[PDB]
Amino acid sequence: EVQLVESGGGLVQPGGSLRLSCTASGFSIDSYGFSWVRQAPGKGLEHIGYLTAGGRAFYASWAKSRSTITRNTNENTVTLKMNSLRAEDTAVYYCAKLGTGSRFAIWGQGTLVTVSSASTKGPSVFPLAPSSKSTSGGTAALGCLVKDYFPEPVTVSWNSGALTSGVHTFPAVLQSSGLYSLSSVVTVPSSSLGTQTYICNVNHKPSNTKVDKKVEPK
Amino acid sequence: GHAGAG
Amino acid sequence: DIQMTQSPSSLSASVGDRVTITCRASQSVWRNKFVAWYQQKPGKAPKRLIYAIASLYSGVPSRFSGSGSGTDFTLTISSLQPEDFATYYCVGHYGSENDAYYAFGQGTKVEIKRTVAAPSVFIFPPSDEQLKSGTASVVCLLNNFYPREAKVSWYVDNALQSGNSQESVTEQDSKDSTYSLSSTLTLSKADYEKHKVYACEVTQGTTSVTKSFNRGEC
Repeated sequence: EVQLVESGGGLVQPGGSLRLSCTASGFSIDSYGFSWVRQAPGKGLEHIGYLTAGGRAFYASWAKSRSTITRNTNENTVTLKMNSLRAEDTAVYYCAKLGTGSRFAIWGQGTLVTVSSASTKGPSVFPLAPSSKSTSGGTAALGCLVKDYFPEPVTVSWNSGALTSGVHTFPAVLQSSGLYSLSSVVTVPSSSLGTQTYICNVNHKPSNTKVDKKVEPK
Repeated sequence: GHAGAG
Repeated sequence: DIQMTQSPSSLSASVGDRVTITCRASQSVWRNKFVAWYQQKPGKAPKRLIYAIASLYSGVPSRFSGSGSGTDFTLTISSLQPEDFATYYCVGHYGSENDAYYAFGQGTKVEIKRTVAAPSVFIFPPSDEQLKSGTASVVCLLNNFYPREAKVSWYVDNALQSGNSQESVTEQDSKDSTYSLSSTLTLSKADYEKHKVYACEVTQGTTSVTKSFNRGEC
C-alpha cells in the first residue's frame, strides 16, 4: 500500500545543482516529517536536512548553505535541491522518514548522483588471459579488465550467467582520469581451458553499451 | 512528537 | 555540530555469539528517546530494526534488542545468525521546539570470523590488445583469503612502486567467508617495455608471498 518513489538525479557538472523528488503513495506527505540522506560510495550514511510535518526545513551545518528542501501537497512530493556541488557530493541520495521515535519508517529506493566533468562513455574490456600451463596446482585464473568507463554502474556476468562459481567482480575504482575501472575474475580447472569457452558479459546502461569478450588462454 | 514542532 | 559515535567500527564474530554495539551522541537525543538502529547489507538500502531505543518493529527477530538513555545506547544481538552479518548504524533525532536535526553513527560492520587462509596469488601482464592503446595495466589477484588485512606491494625490476596502483576488495564470500583483492599497477606502454621483472608481493603477518612474471617470456 505504502511507497516512496524517488526520481531525478544522474549526472551533474562541478558547480552545478541536483534536484531530487519523492512521491508518496498510500499516505499524505503533510502527515509526517521527511529527511534527505546520502551515502557516498563505500562510506557511511550522512544526514542532509529535515522537513518537519509542520513544513519547516532544517539542515545539517554542512549542507545548509547549498540545500533547499520543499514539499508539494498537491502532488504529494518532497524535493531536495543542492547547488554548488563538488566531486565529494557524489553519492546515493535517499528520501526517508527515519522513524527514530515513531513506528512509521519509509525510505525511497535511492538514486546515484555523480558530480564530475567526465563524459559518458562505455568501457574498454581487455582480457586477463590465463597461461595454458598452470603454476597454481592445476587451477587457472582468468578475467576481464573493464577500464575507462563513466559513470557507474556496470554489471558483469560470465557465459551469460551460466558461470557463477568462483567469480569475483571487484568494486570499481575511480582513476585519476575521472573514469572508472574494475576487474572481474574467475578461477577454473586448468584442464578446461581447451574444452570450455569463457566470455564476460559487461553491460553499461548509462552509455547503452553491452560488451562481450571471449577470454582465450596463453 | 518530533522536534521542531514548537 | 551534533555527532554520534559507535564502538566498534568493525568486529568479527561467529554464529551463535553475543554482540553488543554501543552508540554515544555528543548531546542528549530528542526526548531522551529518539534513537533507531538500522541494518544495511552490500548493495542494499538501510533497513530499520529498532526504534525509540528499544521498540522492535514487526518482523524483526526477537534476538535484537536495544537499550540506553539520553546520550548512550546499545544494540544487542543475543545469538548472531547468518542473516545478521552486515553494517549497523545508530541514528538519533535532535533539536528544540524551533529546530530539528538527525545524525548517524559511522557504522559498525559485523563480519564472520573464520580460520586464517592464505591467498592464491595470480599476476596478469597487460594484454597486447591494451598495450596498443599506450597504457599498461598489470593486475594482481589475491583470491579467497582471510583476514581482510593484507599489504600488497608492486616491484618493477625489484624497485618498490608507489603512487601508481589502486586497490579493490570484495565483500565477504557467502560460501567460504573469504575475501579477494584486486590491485592494478598502471604504467605507460613506454615504461612497461623499459623493464623486465614484475612482481606482486602479498604480506600477511609472518608470511610474504611474491608472484612474478618476466615480460615477453610465455
